[PDB]
Amino acid sequence: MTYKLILNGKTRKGVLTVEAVDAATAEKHFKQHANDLGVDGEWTYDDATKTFTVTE
Ligand SMILES: [Cl-]
Ligand SMILES: [Cl-]
Ligand SMILES: [Zn+2]
Ligand SMILES: [Zn+2]
Repeated sequence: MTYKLILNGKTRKGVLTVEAVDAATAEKHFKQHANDLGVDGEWTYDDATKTFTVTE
């Protein structure tokens, strides 16, 4: 499925997407992104939209 990441960092904002066999495979992908972009935040997920948000 296609998942989405909303990055609500203080200094760095974005929306990323990735296709993954399951949410966890997708989420590990997106956490690596947030880590490499230096965005650390609280994580939440919305199932209906398949969209994670990282909030700094
Ligand atoms: Cl798919
Ligand atoms: Cl991506
Ligand atoms: Zn898929
Ligand atoms: Zn990616």
